[PDB]
Amino acid sequence: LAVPFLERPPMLDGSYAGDIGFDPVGFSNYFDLRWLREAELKHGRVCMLGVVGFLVQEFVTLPMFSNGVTPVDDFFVVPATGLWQIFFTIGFVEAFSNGFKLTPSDMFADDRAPGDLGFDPLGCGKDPAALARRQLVEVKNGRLAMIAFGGMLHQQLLTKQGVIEQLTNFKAI
Amino acid sequence: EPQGLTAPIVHFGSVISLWLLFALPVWSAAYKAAGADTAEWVGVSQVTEDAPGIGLYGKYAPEYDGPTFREGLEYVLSFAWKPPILIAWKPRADLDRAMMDPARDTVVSSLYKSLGGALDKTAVYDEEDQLLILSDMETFPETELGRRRVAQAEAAGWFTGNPSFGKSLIEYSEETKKGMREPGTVSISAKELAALRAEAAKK
Amino acid sequence: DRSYAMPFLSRPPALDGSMAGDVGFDPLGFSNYFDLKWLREAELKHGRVCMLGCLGFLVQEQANLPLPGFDNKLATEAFFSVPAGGLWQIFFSLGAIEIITNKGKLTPGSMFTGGRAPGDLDFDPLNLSVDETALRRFELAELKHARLAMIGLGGMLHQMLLTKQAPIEQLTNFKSLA
Amino acid sequence: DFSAAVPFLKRPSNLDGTLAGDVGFDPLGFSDVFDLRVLREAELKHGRFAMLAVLGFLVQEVYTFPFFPKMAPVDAHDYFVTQGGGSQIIFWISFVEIFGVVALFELIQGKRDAGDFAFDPLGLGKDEATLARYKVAEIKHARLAMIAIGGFIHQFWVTKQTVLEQLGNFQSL
Amino acid sequence: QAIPGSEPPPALDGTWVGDVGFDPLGFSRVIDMRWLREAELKHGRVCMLAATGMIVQDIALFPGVTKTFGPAKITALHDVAVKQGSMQQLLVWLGFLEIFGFVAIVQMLQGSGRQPGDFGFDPLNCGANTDTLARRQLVELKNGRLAMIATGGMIHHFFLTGKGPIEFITTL
Amino acid sequence: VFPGQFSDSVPFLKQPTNLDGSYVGDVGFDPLGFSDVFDIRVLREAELKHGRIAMLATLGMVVQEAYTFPFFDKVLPIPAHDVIVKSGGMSQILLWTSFAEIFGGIALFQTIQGKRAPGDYSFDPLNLSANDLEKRERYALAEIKHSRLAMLAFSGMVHQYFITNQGVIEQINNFRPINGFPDATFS
Amino acid sequence: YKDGIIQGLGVEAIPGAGRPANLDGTLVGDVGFDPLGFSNWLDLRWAREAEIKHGRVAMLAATGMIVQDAYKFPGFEGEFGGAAMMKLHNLAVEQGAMQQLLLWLGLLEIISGVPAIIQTLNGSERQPGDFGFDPLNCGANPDTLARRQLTELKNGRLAMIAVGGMVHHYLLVGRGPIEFITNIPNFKNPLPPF
Ligand code: CLA
Ligand code: KC2
Ligand SMILES: CC1=C(C#C/C(C)=C/C=C/C(C)=C/C=C/C=C(C)/C=C/C=C(C)/C=C/C2=C(C)CCCC2(C)C)C(C)(C)C[C@H](O)C1
Ligand SMILES: CC1=CCCC(C)(C)[C@H]1/C=C/C(C)=C/C=C/C(C)=C/C=C/C=C(C)/C=C/C=C(C)/C=C/C1=C(C)CCCC1(C)C
Repeated sequence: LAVPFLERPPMLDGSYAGDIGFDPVGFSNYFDLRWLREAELKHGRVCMLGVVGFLVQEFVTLPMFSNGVTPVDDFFVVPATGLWQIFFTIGFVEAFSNGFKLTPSDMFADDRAPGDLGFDPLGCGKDPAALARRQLVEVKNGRLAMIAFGGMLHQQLLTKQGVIEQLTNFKAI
Repeated sequence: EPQGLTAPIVHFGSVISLWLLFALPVWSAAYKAAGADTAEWVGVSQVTEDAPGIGLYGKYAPEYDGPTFREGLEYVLSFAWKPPILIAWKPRADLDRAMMDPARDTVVSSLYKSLGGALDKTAVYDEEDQLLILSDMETFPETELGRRRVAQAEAAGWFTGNPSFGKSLIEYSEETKKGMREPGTVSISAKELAALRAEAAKK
Repeated sequence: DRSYAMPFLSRPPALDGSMAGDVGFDPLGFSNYFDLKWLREAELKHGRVCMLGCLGFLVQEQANLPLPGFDNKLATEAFFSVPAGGLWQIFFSLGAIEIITNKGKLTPGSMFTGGRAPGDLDFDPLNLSVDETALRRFELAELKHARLAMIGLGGMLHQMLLTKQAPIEQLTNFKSLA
Repeated sequence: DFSAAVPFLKRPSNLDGTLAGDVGFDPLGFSDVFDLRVLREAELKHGRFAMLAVLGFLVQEVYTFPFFPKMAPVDAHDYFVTQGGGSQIIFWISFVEIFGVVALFELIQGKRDAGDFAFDPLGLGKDEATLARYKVAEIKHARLAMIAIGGFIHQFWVTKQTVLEQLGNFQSL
Repeated sequence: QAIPGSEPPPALDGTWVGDVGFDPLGFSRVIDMRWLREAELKHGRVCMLAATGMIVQDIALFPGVTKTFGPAKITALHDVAVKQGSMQQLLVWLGFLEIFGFVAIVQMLQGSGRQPGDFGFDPLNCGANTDTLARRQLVELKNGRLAMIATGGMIHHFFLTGKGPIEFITTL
Repeated sequence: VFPGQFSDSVPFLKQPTNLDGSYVGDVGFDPLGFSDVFDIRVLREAELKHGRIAMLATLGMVVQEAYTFPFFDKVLPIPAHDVIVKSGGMSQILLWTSFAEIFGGIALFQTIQGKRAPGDYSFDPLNLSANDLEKRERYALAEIKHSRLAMLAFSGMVHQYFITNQGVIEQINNFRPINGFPDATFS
Repeated sequence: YKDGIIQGLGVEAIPGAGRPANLDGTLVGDVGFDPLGFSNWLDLRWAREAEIKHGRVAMLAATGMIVQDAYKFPGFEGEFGGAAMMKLHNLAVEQGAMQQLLLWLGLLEIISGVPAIIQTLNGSERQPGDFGFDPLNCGANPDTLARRQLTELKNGRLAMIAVGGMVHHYLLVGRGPIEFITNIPNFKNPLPPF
């Protein structure tokens, strides 16, 4: 149990990966656990790619754009047009992968697995035991990556330095 | 230097606000658990029951069923426009000139009787209309000389032509509604009279 | 049958002695022409306001909030020194309190129709007055303090209006009238 | 049945003799017309005012408060009209007699004896015989003082000197 | 039986220390007996300590206290010590003790079982046995009344003459 | 002195109604009857929280005067409060303690439901008194005693600084009476 | 004494005439003398009370006329001088003696005579002229009381006539009663200021 001085949440049976009965604020109750699991997986995946993006943008810059001082400021040096292209591409991807159901009500109409958008092009998730292990690994890495992203974004905003650049040039504020 | 939500002042204000917001339910629940409802948490006072001012019941709340608020305001106004002040210096009741021995009269008593005092014998009323105009009209009998004078005048043309000459408006209204047509005249419809006049002037 | 407070006056018909604080002192006979529940409610409200007012009169001259315009010791002048916007905010907050604590029943013809003791606004955070005898003693004490505080607030306000001096300070610096 | 006091006048019909000081004296016969209880209330109030006034004249002539200025009792009346003490005195008299009006109304209704405010704080009169004797003494003193206070005031008006001062040098004019 | 002409109130019916039937005004008719006896013992003990302290102060002072308080005694001593902070300390700590005194009075009035003036302060087990305890109760009450009157006397003597107890009684 | 049942600590006061004696540190001392108005569980949780905070506070009030970190600056703790408020670190202490108290509030609300012991956060990483039960109540008594002592001691150190304007280590080595009373006249 | 030969039906003044019907010889001093018919339209109680009061006031007045002309109280003779009779009234009005006498006698009359008047007119047992003023128990015997009543009535008539005489003597000559009787000739008269 994650919080020993509190009871186990009623809705956390342990079916999902990474469930250690951690929900003191009780979002498991009064909400849809499938919705929360899909939200957690999407946040984890987005931050998981964002951390790699923050790492890459320091040393690798696409020839079309001009690199900013920080990957946070790389958002501003790129034109506003092209940014909305990314926004609309993400909208299309989130519409087609979700089957054009985009609300807490109509989603999970077929009761698919939360976070299962049917994207396994390399076919890695075949063995069910390995599938469960990879589910645990993915959820734990997403939980780590969301904290890591929320940290490195603010470090870059405050120090105006890259993350590896900050680690090699650590200084007080 | 920081201002607004980033300021530490707003930070400790927020933590105090959260302290109060959580102080409502935690101490409400701690109260509901204890409540001081055990049969020893009673108030104490040095005053015994025999002291004046102590009521018989705790919260009485009597049923009123009395005069309205407007009547109470009128009573408060009557405090001003009719206080029971000059009613004190009013003549006694049970005073009459039947038990009051005249052989005991004094200056004030005699002056009070002379000024219409102790007038309990005034139950009599005048019992006179004092606005009654007499209406006992007398009809003079008609003589034979006069019955011969209404004749020889009705034949001569009098009594006809002006039926409302010597009669008042009320007097002429009393007739022409209960009878008494104009003498020497008959009743005929307008169409019949027109036809008769047309036949009279025929050819 | 004579009233205890006025031994020469007859006891008022509505003041039988069941209600707290009753010594038969209604010479003008207000209880004969007004709802005694309304009269007791008004008496208690006036007395509570005056108890808090006397406390404020004694406190403001010794302690004040560290705010601009909030440093006036003379409370009568402090009413005009404090910004009027805050005073009207106090007025509307107390009006909301009046609305809530009376359940929207404000008129004499509706305040006690739902059933409520006079002065019972459901305020006893210490759960006192569960004992009936203790409740009676506390009611007598509350009424006596209410009347004493009405008289005291009137006196202190008039002395502050006349002598232009705050209380206690006036006691220590007693200046007789010219 | 002639009057005990006036041998040549009939005893007034409303003066049975039960009241204190009822000796049968009423030549003009005000008791024949106006209520006897109200008349006794007025008599007692007048007499009490007059007794207090006579005692006050004596004391003021013999001793004045050091914080008050020194002058004769009669001409101090205008001094306290201007100063405001007299306004206070009549204010408190009016306050007492606001309830005095209610007492008079109850006397009219017959629920109170005349002049009986039940004011016996020291418990001097409790025995009925002593109470009657005290009533007779009170009414006699009330009448005597009612005469005496007017005597004091008019003697001051004509001689321009106070009571004991006039008793000092008896100037006749 | 104190005053032969009058009679004691019904609350004064024996079974109390010092009950000689002396209560002509009738305080026990409107005031609870336990509160009255608690107040009597508190006044008596306070005035006992006050009188003994006044005697000791007028006899011998503490080292170094005259350098600060000067030649001030009784009321002048109080007026100086309130500025000194000694009387502030006494007020704070004695009121802190009187908080527990207050809840003791409350529990007595609501029926805990304690008697008026009983704070359980009996070091060395002095006077805790047999009729000696009752005799000590009577002695304490009478000496408290005596000390009350003596304290009033000393205070008014300093008001009138401006001299301490031991020097007023020797310089008439 | 008179016969009757009373509290063990105060001999003239009865044993409080809700202080049965199951909780550690209970010597029957509740004169004003706070346990009669509010639940004993919530009061014990409040007491333990105050006491632990005051333990850490006294240790800090000693150490900061004894030794200050290479960063920050050499300054007395009471003005160090304002210094760190301006520096921004105290806001972060507030944020993190608030994050802990978010779960602390849910713990308190489950204590009202009677699912956890008051003040029991099950935090014994060194298992000093976890496996043994007899040592647990002894350590609970020691903890509550030190909690009360620490609250008193921190209040004392703060109010000694407020009038002496000296550190705690400074005052126990350079003890000076307040207000210049050694040579004060007409005070 | 009430004998029937000094008053009543027996003796009858202006003899050879008839007594008035109302004058039935019952009251004191009835000698049947009432010309001009005053006893027919006037109440005998009111008339007898008026006669008694006039007689008593005239007795007092005549005694005052006699005494003031012989002896004067100390203090008054310095304020008024030698004035007497009809001058003493005008000086006493300004001095204040007459005003005080008027006030006190008027108060006495208001609180004694008028209530007595109305009681005895309306039929009380109080005889006219009777105030019950009998200190020293004079005339306790009924026969002596009737003698005293007749004597008082006759002396009151005498006093009224004598007072009128003295007033006119002063208005003509200008002297007081004993001075007028010791100065019988009408010559050497002083000024009689009214
Ligand atoms: C226009 C409206 C109005 C009406 C209809 C009345 C009607 C009445 N008023 Mg009133 N009043 C009014 C306006 C009005 N008032 C105003 C505007 C005032 C001034 C604020 C007053 C002040 C007033 C007083 C102070 C009193 C009344 C009283 C009365 C009642 C007298 C009847 C009674 O008891 O017989 C008896 C009435 C008598 C007058 C008999 C007394 C006779 C004595 C011997 C007279 C002696 C003289 C005395 C000094 C007063 C005369 C003053 C004169 C010399 C100037 C009567 C119901 C009296 C009362 O008893 O109310 C219940 C009373 O005491 N009124
Ligand atoms: C989410 C991924 C994504 C998709 C799926 C997507 C699809 C297409 C297609 C359809 C097949 C075409 C034909 C097309 C063409 C152009 N793209 Mg897109 N594009 C994406 C990303 C970006 C970004 C990040 C930027 C960008 C831009 C341009 C410009 C330059 C215009 C110019 O030089 O002004 C042209 C001509 C840049 C921009 O618009 O601003 C300069 C720029 O910043 N694009 N793009
Ligand atoms: C106006 C004014 C003021 C004033 C004033 C005041 C208060 C003036 C008060 C005047 C008063 C009270 C006069 C009273 C006179 C009483 C008399 C004459 C009683 C006589 C009784 C007799 C004769 C009894 C006779 C008798 C009778 C019937 C019964 C028995 C037989 C006999 C004994 C003979 C001031 C001072 C405030 C100043 C202001 O600026 C102006
Ligand atoms: C619960 C738990 C488990 C065990 C550890 C521990 C005991 C510490 C305990 C506590 C964990 C804690 C405190 C976790 C804290 C997580 C936090 C503070 C996460 C915050 C993340 C913040 C994020 C992403 C911000 C994202 C902002 C983004 C993208 C966009 C930025 C911007 C760009 C450049 C484009 C334009 C708009 C804008 C805003 C200028």
